[PDB]
Amino acid sequence: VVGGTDADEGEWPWQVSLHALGQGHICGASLISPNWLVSAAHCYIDDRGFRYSDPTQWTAFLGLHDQSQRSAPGVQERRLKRIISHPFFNDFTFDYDIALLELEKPAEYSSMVRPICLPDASHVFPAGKAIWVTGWGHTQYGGTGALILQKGEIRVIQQTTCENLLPQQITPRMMCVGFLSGGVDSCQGDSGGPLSSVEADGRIFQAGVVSWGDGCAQRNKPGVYTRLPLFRDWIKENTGV
Amino acid sequence: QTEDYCLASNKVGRCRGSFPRWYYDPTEQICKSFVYGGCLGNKNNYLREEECILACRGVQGP
Ligand SMILES: N[C@@H](CCC(=O)N[C@@H](CS)C(=O)NCC(=O)O)C(=O)O
Repeated sequence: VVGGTDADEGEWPWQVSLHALGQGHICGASLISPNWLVSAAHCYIDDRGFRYSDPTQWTAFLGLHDQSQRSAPGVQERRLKRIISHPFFNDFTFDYDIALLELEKPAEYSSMVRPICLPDASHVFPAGKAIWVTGWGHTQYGGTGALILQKGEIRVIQQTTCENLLPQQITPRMMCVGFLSGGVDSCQGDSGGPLSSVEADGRIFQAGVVSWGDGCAQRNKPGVYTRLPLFRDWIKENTGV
Repeated sequence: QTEDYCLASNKVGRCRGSFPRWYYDPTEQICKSFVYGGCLGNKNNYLREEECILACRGVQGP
């Protein structure tokens, strides 16, 4: 996260960190039930002689605050049982950039470990609304990750505006969230993490999945996120959640 | 060919994963770490330092 601040301990109990073998943190994910996480499909594609699609290659850290304190009280370590990349995921256009991750063993609910709410297919996160992006990703593009979980407040951008900023590249599956000014945005290491939206009773719903961007926090290049509502049924069909 | 695998400058790309990788820097004849996004990288992109060193051994700017 560029231009964010330190998160308070257990402020985002659905934020998950995914580590690939001998590589450390690669991507974020969100806890959605005792057994399932939502993440980005591009995180789990075989490349350079490593099987990122092989569930055995990953470790998930739930209730993590600081990457240097992975053994702190309440941090839960979990292996993966299966990875479901969306059938329509396109590695050239980044369309349908969403994945489901099955925990080998259920998460134990606590004040640091708690699922995020999922929106119904008909629910709209309205343009202009303030939502949060969280992650251990870079605090500058071409920079370095943060040890302490970062949070940044960004705003939902109209699809037409989004399309015009990034011509021929945005699909109905994608949503621009950020600022035309830049300054606050997700960055490398943030992929697969949830957009958190405070709703009517204060409960937080997942608005999207960190996916891609043209650098980080640049003017007229806001973050591109995978929308959640249109995947509600696909999620249910595959997970029972 | 060494053009692509060794002389190309490192490409982070647009995806926002943090994949620790290695590229060859032909100005210093040394492999250095960078962070790949996950998407549409070029060939100067290696999983391991030793794979980078090996592929690009004896390579100079032309
Ligand atoms: N009391 C329920 C927990 C219900 C729960 O954790 N709700 C979640 C998922 S809808 C939630 O409100 N998370 C978002 C938030 O706390 O704002 C249980 O025993 O499992």
